[PDB]
This record gives sequence, C-alpha cells and structure tokens, in this order.
Amino acid sequence: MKFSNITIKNFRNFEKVNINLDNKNVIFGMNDIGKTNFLYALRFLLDKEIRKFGFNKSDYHKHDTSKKIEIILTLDLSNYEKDEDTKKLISVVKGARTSANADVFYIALESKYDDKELYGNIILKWGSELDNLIDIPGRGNINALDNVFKVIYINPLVGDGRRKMLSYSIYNYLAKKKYEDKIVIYLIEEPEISLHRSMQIALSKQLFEQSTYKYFFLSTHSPELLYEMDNTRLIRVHSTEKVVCSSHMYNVEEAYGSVKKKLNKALSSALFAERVLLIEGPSEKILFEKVLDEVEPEYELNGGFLLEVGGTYFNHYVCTLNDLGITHIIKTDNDLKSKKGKKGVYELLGLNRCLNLLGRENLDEITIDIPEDIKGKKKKERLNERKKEIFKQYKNEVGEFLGERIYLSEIDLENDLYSAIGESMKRIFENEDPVHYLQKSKLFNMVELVNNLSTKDCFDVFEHEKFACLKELVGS
Amino acid sequence: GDGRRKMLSYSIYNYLAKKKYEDKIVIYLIEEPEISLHRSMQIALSKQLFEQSTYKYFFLSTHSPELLYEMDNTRLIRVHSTEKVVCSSHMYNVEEAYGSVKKKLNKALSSALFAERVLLIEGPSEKILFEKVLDEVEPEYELNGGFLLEVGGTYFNHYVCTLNDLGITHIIKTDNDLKSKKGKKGVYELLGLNRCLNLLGRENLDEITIDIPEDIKGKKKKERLNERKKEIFKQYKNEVGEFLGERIYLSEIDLENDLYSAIGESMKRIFENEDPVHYLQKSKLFNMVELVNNLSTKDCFDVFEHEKFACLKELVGS
Amino acid sequence: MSREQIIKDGGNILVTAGAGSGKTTILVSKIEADLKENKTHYSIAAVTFTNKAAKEIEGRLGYSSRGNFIGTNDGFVESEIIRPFIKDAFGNDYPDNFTADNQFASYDKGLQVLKYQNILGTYSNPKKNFKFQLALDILKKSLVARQYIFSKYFKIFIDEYQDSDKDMHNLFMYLKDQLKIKLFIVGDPKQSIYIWRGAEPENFNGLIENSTDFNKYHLTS
Repeated sequence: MKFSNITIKNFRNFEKVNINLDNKNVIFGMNDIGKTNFLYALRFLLDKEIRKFGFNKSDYHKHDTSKKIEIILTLDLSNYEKDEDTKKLISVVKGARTSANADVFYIALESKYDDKELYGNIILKWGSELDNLIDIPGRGNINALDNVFKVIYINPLVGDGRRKMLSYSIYNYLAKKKYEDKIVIYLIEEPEISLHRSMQIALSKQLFEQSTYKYFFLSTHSPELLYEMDNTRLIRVHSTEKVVCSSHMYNVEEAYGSVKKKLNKALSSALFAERVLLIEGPSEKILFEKVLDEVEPEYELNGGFLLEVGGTYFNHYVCTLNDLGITHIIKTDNDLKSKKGKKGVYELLGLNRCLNLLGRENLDEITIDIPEDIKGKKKKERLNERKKEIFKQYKNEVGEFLGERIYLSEIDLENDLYSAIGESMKRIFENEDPVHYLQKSKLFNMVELVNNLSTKDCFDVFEHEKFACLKELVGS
Repeated sequence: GDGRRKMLSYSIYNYLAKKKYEDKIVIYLIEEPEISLHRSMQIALSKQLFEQSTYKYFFLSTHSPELLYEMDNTRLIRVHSTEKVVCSSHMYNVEEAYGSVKKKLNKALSSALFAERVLLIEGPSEKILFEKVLDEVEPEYELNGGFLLEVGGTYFNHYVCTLNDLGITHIIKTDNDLKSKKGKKGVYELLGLNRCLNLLGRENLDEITIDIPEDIKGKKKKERLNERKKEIFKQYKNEVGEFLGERIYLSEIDLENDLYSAIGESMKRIFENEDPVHYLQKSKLFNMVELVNNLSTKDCFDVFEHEKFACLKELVGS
Repeated sequence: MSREQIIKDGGNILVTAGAGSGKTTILVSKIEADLKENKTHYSIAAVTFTNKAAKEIEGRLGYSSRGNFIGTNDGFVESEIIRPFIKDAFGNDYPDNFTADNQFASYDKGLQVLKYQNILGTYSNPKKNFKFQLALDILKKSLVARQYIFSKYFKIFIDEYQDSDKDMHNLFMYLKDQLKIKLFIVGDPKQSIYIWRGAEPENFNGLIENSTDFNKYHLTS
C-alpha cells in the first residue's frame, strides 16, 4: 500500500543513511553522485536485470570489501481491505507473515565479498519481523519477488521534446494493459535534458495529477517540474562529501487552495538554495538587489535567494525549508490592519505572524480613538506612535524573535532606511519629507532612490544594525 | 557534483585556447551546456559568458533562462515553432539609464523569451487575481505558451522592443495614474497616458493642476482625483482608440473599479459592511487573498467574459 | 445443448452429470475459459480424489507461470493451510515437518502425534477426518491464513462431491460463505460406492435440493 523507509549501509558513498518515503518521491540536491547511487540501490533491490550481476570491489564503501552491504525497504500493509496491491504482495508471500505483525513487511538485501573468487554475491530475504527473515524462494534464474514488482527505468539518454512526450504516452498506456497483475514502479532520472519549459510543466501535471504514476522516484535539476507538486516526499541531499539527507512530507492545506499556484512557483526555486530571505513585496526586492549588487555581487552564486511571501502567513514555507535543512531569514514590520466592519479596532498583524512561527498564536486586539477631525499625516503619525508603544511593550517577544532569525521593524522599512541614509535621502528627495514622499508611489520612487545611490550608501545600509538579515543571507 | 567537472572543463578550455591559439581567431559553439548542471552553476556560466574576454566570439544554444541572467550586448535569434524554419533576430542592449535595475529586467525577461504571448502587468495583486481566474477558466494557459510579466516601476519600451523584434505577441494592461510632482504642490503628471503614448512614438504630455483645497482630505480627495481621471480619460478618446489597436488596455481609473463593474454584487457579499473598492484598496495584498478565497466559478466566468477584461482573451488566444 | 450455458456463467455452479457424461472435458473447458477471460493476479484450484485425474488435468491444461493448484483435496490443505500457518495459529512448538501406521481414535492424540512424533496423524474411524478439521481450525485462528486464501484464488473447482465427508463440506462451505470464493461442483448422485471410506451422499443431494445461490445444470451426453 505504502512505502515507508529505506536503510543503506556500506554501499558506495553511503555509510549509514535512513530515509523516510511515500508513494511519490522527489530527490534533489547538489551532490549528483548520491542522487544516482540512490536509484542504483533501488534498482539493485528491485531490478532483476541489475541484480543479475554481482557487486564489484568499487561497490563497497571506501573500497573496504571486509564490510557487509545492507539495503532494507519497509512497507505498510494497513489497507489490505481497500487496496489490491496488498493482495498482489500477500499472494506470493505465504508463511513469512505473522498475525501480530500483519501490517508491516520487510525486504532486505545482503552481500559479503569473496576474496578468493573476487565476487560479491547478493542474497534476498523478506519477513514481517526484522530479526527473523528468510530467503525468497526461486528456481533457476527467477525469484518469487520478480512475480510482484515491475521496475520501469526512464532516462532521456541511454521538437525532440515531442518525441519525449510520445515516449511518455506509450509508457503510460503500455504499462497499464500489459501489467495489470503487477506493481509498477517508475524511476525517472533528469527528464528535462533537452525539454522545452512548457513541456516540463506538462510533465509535472502528468506526474502529480494522473493515476498512472502511483509509485515513482524522480531526480531533477529543474524547478519547472515542481510547479504542480502535492502529496509527495521531498528528499534533499546535502552538498558535502559525506552523504546526508533530509526528507519532508509535502502537502498543501485546503485553506491555501486558491493561491496554490503561487506558493508552488515561489517555493520551487527556493528548494535549490542554501539560505533564503523571505520578503514582502517588489520594493524590498529592488532595494536589496541594488544593495547586494553593489556590495556582494555573487551572493546568488554561493546559494542565496530572495523569496516574496506576499499576503499569507510564513508557516507553509518555513515548515518545508526547516524540514529540508535550508536556512530561512524573515524580515517583517509592525502592521495594524483595520478590522472588517466595526471602526476603530485594528489587528496586530505583524506580531501575530511572527508569533505563529514560535508556536504561540494570535493576540488580543486594540482600539484607537482617531477622532474624525484628524486625517492624513496626523493620523499616520498617531498610528506610528501607537506602533512604537506596541513595539516597546513586547520587548521580550522581540528578543525571542531575534534568536529565530526573525527581524521585525518598529514601524516600516522606510523608517529603518531613513535611520541609515537620511542625509542621502534628503539630498535625493529635495523639498519633501523623505519617508512620506517615498511612501506615496512605492515602486517609482524606489527606482528614483536606487538610481541615485552610491557605493557609500550601499555600504552604510549593509553595515547597519537594522539590516542584520542581509549579513545572514550572505553568510556574514 | 559533476557540474564541478563541467566547470573544470570550461576553465581548462578558457586557459588552453588562449596560450595555444594566440595566433588564430577562436570561435566557440556551446550546445545546451545545462544538461546536468546546478542552477547556481548556470548563473556562474552566464556571468563567464557575458562578462569575460575569453569568449569574444561564440554561438550558444540553450533551453534555460538562468543562462540569460547576465545577457548584454548580444544577438538573440528566435526560431519560430513551425515546420518551415523561420527566424527572428534582435540586437539586445541595456541602456545606461536602466543601470541600477538591470538585474531585475534580465530576470523578468529571461522567462518571457520562451513564450508565445506575454501579458505585461504591474504588481502581485493583478498576478493573484489573474492566476485565480485563469486556473478557474483556462487551467492550461501556460502549457500553450502564455506568460504573465510584472513590469513594476519602469517604462514598457525595453520589454516591448525585444519582444516585438523577436516575434512574440505582447499585451499591456495599465490604468490612469496621476503622480504628484516632486517639489511644487498641486501639479500632477499623466503617468499612465505618458507610458502608453511613448509606445506609439508620440512622447510625453503637458501637466495639469488641481485645486484640492486644504479642507478636504481622505475619501473626498480620492473622489476628486477620480473625477479628474474620468475627465482626462474622456478627453483623449481618439488616443485610447489608437491604443486598443496596439493591444494596449488603459483603465479609466484603476483595476478595482473595473473589477467592481463586473462582480459588484459578489464583492458586496464578501466585503460585508464596507465599500468594496475602498476596503479593497486599504491592504492590497491581504484583501486580494480574502477576495480570491471567496470567489466561485460563476464570478471567474463573469470576469473573463467582460469587455473591460479583453486582454485575458488575447492571452489565451481567445 | 446446455454445455454452452455453463461456459457463459460466472459464479456458483452445479453440474449433476452421470457416468459417461464427459466431466473431464467440461471441467477443462471451464478452467481454460476462466483463465483466458481473467486478466488479474488471481488463480484457480482444482481438487480431485486421485492422482490420476490430477495428472490428466495437469497434462491437458499445459504450462504457465500463473500459480494454479491441481491435485488431490488432501494435498490442498497440506500445501496451502496447514504447513504454512500451523505455527501462527497454535504456537511455535507445533511443527511444520511431516511425511504423511500411527492412526489413533482422538483429535488430541492426533495433535500429540504431530507435535511429539513429528508425523501427520490419522483416525481409526473412517467417518471422521483429521486433516479437514485441523485445516478449518487453523483458518479460524490465523488472520494471515484467511488473508492469503482470499488474496490467492478466485475460484475453486471440485469434482466427485458425492464422496465427501462432513468435514470436507464444512471447510468448502466456510470458504464459500465466510471468504466469498466461488465454487464449481461436479458429481454423480448414484456413484457413492466409496461409502466404505466415510462418504456422505447426503451433502450433494442437500446442496442440489436446497441451495438458492447455486446454479444447477444436468448433462445427458
């Protein structure tokens, strides 16, 4: 019914790795050697044309053939009543199961090297109990496990994208009719080799929204394949010499239903990064791009990313990034949102969004008089004074935030930028109040500002204490 | 991983073709260098190609827009998706004026070069709204070669020149904006009309002055400016008709009012106890999410089939 | 004739056919039709009373990688129910080894022989069966046994039902009712000359004259 876990020991560059699984799995990362060895281990366990040969001396970890290779896969048999693949497995297995362990099954591989004959023999076992496994029976070249699983291996190597799509179609409508009595698993390795972008999006839709691909493992370098992802395991291989892996069970909540196409596009490109800074809009994008190009031109070559979050909460992105082992930085500002309906009551939106990431959730509302006489700049400064009071009140919570790489502004980014480059802003924005003028047209006035900034101003912004997230992004 | 081996190959190529071939003219033919390459390595190779003197002459074939993040001073040749080979070429440059935003123009325009029709929009609110509507009505608009491009706070000339020379269809949706001039108070610039005119060869227009007595402020000032916008829109009717022939769609005031004219009843239902436009304009990002979270298929088809949203039909090829 | 109304019927069936009717021909035809029609992972089981009929059917059917059981009803239980799942029902001390002189007159002594002696038991009285009562006992105590039996076969072919004890009837009816497996029964009512081996002709006649979910046909050819 469901793949659960896999363990690999003393195989190639794997020494002891434990990875949680699901039916649909995507592996990505920068190693590019462990990613291929993962699929090779799967093929050795489940593919008879690869297991037909043995293990060489180079298949052992550190080429030390005095160690034993173990590969063990785990399944869940909880839905025997509602699934027909559980019956396909159970009809070949008879006796290796016990009633106390009727919901878990194991399939293992073991190899010990023969120094005299220079050969590594592979012997397979299954069982319900991991301390009591028995050999899978078979006659001649055939195995009892070969009667169940059908492993289909896809690789573009060993316009033309239309030929690739035709190949995928023939695969889909051939593996159905011919293999109605088997469990089919697809191994798709880098399907984007010579493929147009729109074809990658089409293949993503096929993978994640069609029933022909119930079980698969996918290796990819392209975020366009992940535009439709949902209900899948994401496995990330850390960019080091020792193979380290992190996995996350990705889902999209029903609440995040109408914006699902934005979350996926935004988060697809951040999965291929090392540090991500979460921002709000394009004004911050413009400002930080200018400053970084001036100070740290190669920040994106070393694994930096700027992510625009928009009008949602940070939970969806932070859960995924944290579970995959990617560093996240957040910069926010104290916002008050007028409640729908009753007038004079506002919601501590910024504090609430920052709290929800600390487990603590939501906070009481506030009321401000705001007499009808005052309006305009006077009301703006009244709200700003209220924001200052709120910021000073919750100083301990702010200190807690700074420990999580969360940076909340007292009022806004405009005031923080003033506190750093006030003289330059007064020069550029001649005959106006810099903050008020900059806040009239967010986009055009920001371009006006960045068009008149020098390297001194960029280094002033970079080295300020109010902009300590930029140092985190570039790794100091 | 193996991309590091690719980078080593590129380095040996660069420092071998120099010493050994100082007496020859060297031309590089780079074919799909992104086969098994990490994204950051693609950006690094782009920087090498477009900002190093080792590659004076080359021809590059690519499927990846990450290789084009640093492009400048190059010919872009586009092969049309047909059986008969048709090609369009454009001499790409970035002006000194567009110098501080060059990293945004390149990233924005890289993904639009691999499309058939592009709709140029302003911000993320329109992105949210149109993504919801299209997912409801035309889920596979991006499989057939559609794209939404956020232009931001610049003029349309840079994008339109490239797209037009390469043979890609461009649609523009804009709204009538008045920008207060820096310094003197009471004078505004016809920003939307000026941006739309500059794409017709005709450029710039005279400024205007509005009293706006100090007593009025808030909603009253907003409606005063909206009435001025209506008068301006009615004045230049022939220019608007000319724009419509170039696939340029200018709103009388804003997108909020156009959306009201289509789904006013639904907006009143969802935004209970407020004026829908005024409330929607307070928090642009959160209130759009609130709206799209409560829209049905009937509302999406109402928006799609309206006359004020005729650019969406152009984007999907009707 | 009615030989074409059988191949077109899928479910529970009886064939009240006398001597010289051609039971083997219709049985093989039905088996081949069922195997050709179905495209799933399921199999069939053909149970007889002699090794000669089993070998005849095996030779007629041919060769396949699909796992179908053709043999005697005594081998059916040993191969499918008892040997694999004896230790899952009672305990790990009960052995799955046996090569079947040592017959007794009690069920408990049969268990004692199977355990201590490590040889399959028997009964002195031919009116009672040890194999087919132990099999039903195991089926009701092991969940994995029932799961395997349900996941494995989709139809079971039984011939010469008139020469069946009460335990055979009990096990087959348990499979038919509790596990929802189809049955195909062929038998001659007037061929109970094997009554010296504990045969009970009342079962087949009762099925013929009382069954409501069984389709009944008679062959005069």
